[PDB]
Amino acid sequence: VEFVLSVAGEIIGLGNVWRFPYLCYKNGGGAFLIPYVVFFICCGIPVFFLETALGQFTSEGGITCWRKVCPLFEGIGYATQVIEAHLNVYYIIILAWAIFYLSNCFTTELPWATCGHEWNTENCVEFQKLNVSNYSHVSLQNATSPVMEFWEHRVLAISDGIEHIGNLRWELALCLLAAWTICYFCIWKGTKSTGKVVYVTATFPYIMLLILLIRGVTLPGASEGIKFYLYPDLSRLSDPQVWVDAGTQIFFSYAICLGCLTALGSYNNYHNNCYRDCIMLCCLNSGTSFVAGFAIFSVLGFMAYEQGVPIAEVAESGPGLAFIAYPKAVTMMPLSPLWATLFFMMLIFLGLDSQFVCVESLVTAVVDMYPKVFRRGYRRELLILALSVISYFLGLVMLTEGGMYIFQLFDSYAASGMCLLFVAIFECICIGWVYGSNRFSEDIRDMIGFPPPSLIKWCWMIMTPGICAGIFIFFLIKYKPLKYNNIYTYPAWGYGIGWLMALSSMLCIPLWICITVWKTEGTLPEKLQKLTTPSTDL
Amino acid sequence: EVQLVESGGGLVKPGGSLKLSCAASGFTFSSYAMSWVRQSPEKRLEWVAEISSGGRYIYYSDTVTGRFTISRDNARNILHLEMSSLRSEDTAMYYCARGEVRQRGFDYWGQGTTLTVSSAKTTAPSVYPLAPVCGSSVTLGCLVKGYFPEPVTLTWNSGSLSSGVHTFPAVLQSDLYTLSSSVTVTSSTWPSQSITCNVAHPASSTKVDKKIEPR
Amino acid sequence: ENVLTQSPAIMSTSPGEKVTMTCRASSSVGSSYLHWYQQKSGASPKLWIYSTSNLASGVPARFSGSGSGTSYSLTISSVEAEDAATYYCQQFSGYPLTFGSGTKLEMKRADAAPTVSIFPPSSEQLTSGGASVVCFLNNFYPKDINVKWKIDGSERQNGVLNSWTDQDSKDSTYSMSSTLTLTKDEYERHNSYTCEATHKTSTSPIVKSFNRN
Ligand SMILES: [Cl-]
Repeated sequence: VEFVLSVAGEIIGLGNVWRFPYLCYKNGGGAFLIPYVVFFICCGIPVFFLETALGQFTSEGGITCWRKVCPLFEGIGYATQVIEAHLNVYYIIILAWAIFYLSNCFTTELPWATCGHEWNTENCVEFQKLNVSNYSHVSLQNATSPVMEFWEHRVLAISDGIEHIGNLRWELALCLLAAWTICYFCIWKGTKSTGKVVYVTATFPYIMLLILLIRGVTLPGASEGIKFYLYPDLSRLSDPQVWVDAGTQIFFSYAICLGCLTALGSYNNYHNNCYRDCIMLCCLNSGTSFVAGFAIFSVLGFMAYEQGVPIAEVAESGPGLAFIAYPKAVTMMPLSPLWATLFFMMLIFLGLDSQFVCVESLVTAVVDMYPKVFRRGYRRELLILALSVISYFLGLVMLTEGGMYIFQLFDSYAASGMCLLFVAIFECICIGWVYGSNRFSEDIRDMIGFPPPSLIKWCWMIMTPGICAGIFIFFLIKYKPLKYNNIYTYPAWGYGIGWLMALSSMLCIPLWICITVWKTEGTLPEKLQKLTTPSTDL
Repeated sequence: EVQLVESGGGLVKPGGSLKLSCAASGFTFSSYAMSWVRQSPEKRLEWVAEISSGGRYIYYSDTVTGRFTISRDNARNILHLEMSSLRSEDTAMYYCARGEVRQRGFDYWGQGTTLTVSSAKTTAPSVYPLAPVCGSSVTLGCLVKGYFPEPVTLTWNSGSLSSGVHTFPAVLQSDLYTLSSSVTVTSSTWPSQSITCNVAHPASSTKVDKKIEPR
Repeated sequence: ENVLTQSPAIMSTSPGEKVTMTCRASSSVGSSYLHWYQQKSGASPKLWIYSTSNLASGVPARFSGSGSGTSYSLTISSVEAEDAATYYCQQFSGYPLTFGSGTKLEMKRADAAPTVSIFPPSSEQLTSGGASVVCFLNNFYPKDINVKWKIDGSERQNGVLNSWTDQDSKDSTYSMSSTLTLTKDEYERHNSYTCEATHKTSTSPIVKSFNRN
């Protein structure tokens, strides 16, 4: 079926197989799911339906859509542009790491499976040469699994602080260059979709996830991992970090408030069904994130079983858990390098698809906002090449010895946290109060046939902005500092630059409001009347 | 519970205009869209207009577009349909349907207001009593000849008799209407009981009662 | 203009019998947009089947729609006297909205002879100067019954009125009314007034004559 195959190619992504188990391990195992389902009910469905309906209603780019819907709140589109730019800066480095693993994978003995190399330290141990072995005192002397040492000391060569940026890893630089040039090739030759290439490269991530889950539940000691994954602690629910990360993981994994969802709705015709597509896409995305959660947490439950250390500190708990649990799982497969290279090719494919659609949405939005310059002299591909070069040069700062901390900061503060919370707050406030929920419900009725069931309407009015403003205020008053490996206690200037770029991603709405008020002034009530009124026939 | 009572309608000249009114109650009128569905005298149903729940998404059929306009008023819970350049082709009985969910349809319909377009004139009805022959079940008749327009409500004995009554639809010839009705009575009932025939013509305000003797 | 058609326009079903209507669409329509209505004789239509599968409030479960694409059907397990009406099919996919031609669900039963009753005009009828003699045909089946007026020594074709009553909900029969339109001068020039109709119960048509005397 063409409908089933095309939809399944958009459910899976890196936000389900890499970011969700990271956020479910860093912010407590089972305590992460309680705000996850709450935001899935109250902010995934309503904001997803809102953005899909608005994108299909206006049927154009994602930043002029807000121009023709509500010209006062046009800064929401520019905030999504900044979020997309930050994402395209650091969404490609995961493909660089996955290429680097693919470089080392083609060997009859895996690099991350034995306890002797140029990078392994003295405190390593095989953890497989004997059943009882000689641990529980080597564990007291900080025993380390070989994959945990391999990642830290060869993949990125971690340094003891963000102030200790070491030499640039040249192999990783070549990996990033290869990722950017294959993304540019996908931009030029590869836009012509369908054929025999979609029947293979769409069900392959689900087959690989299914076989990885089937293996992961078979690993001994996975019962403790699943119990840690599911049984929650309320003391771990007391901090606002879990709530913030759950809500913005909901917003990130659904592409909500990124900016490409308004462009996705514009691709569909005016009479496409928003409600059913939104419901099934959101539910299937939550389900596949949940399944990848089972897989990674079962694997690290086995890791904690084979060590003497408990489940809470057995992996990095930074954004490399998918690069630690998954390389551990593929070692237990018979014919391990085959499954390893197929898995890393899966990661390359499902990261490249999202990067391609993100950069395509960004370039089509920036040439729609500048129509008379980039559509007359054959320079759209030149703009794409210049943007790729610029994001490669700005992206290389995270590939150094200490650049992992910079990547962690921008992952937690660019397409996450306060940026997504503020954009969703102002989006839902705009729709439910400025444009009017009755007018938008009438527009949805004209589009798809039936109005929203008024639960989504009340979510737009009082539920979603209320809960997101509550989470924002709760994060702001009970501030908890960010730690990389759960104990780092970042320097003050690192928090300064993180908050600076998080503000710069979300101060573009009040700045645009201020300059729109200043540019066209007719005193306050006439200004708000002429800015509240929508433009043309939309 | 929910009553879609309607008003307006009557006899209008060709090329004239009329303003129909639909009153809605028992539900939130501003939260459901509305439509006007007409029924031809050949019992052929067709959709005429549709207004949205807000009042800015308005669609028309290809046969009445341009000449027909549909209004709304969410405050007093009323609906309107104003027409211009009425010909003899768009005479019908207009319903006030309610359809908001397009997967649900026009779930709640109205009562129906008869609309007649003709160049003819209004004429008062002439109720003619009918005498039986001179059997067992003696029957009585009452025909009305020379009235205009449709409809006329006719009963027997001012609505007290409704069993064994058979009415007939009006027939159009020479721009006039003719209606009749007959009832069945037993041998003991007639002429022992004075049976009379009543008429109710709204367009002429005529109310006459006739009872016949066996001449 | 998705021109919907229905076949047959007229049908008759005995109670407790299988029956299936249809609604053929000119263009392709969605499977969740086509609806079915039911209009009683002399009443507003009500929603009966929406999205060609479900049933509205108060609809008995013996109604069941089916079909998809362009061919759609309405199936009834066992009909009774409570659902003798006319059914239409609508679509909301394309604008403008269209309805079907309408299938009339009729009933049949054992045939009953008409109760022919001739009514001579009253004394006040000749005041206007015309002649209006009326014959009432009541409680007869089926509707395919011809009537002619017999005058003097020949038949009459001009000035014959026709009025068929719709399907009765009491005893499931029709009623026919015929009026001869003539003048008072022509009334005095004639002496035989007979109305007759060929019913299917008797090969000889039932006759009922009267004289001006
Ligand atoms: Cl997710």
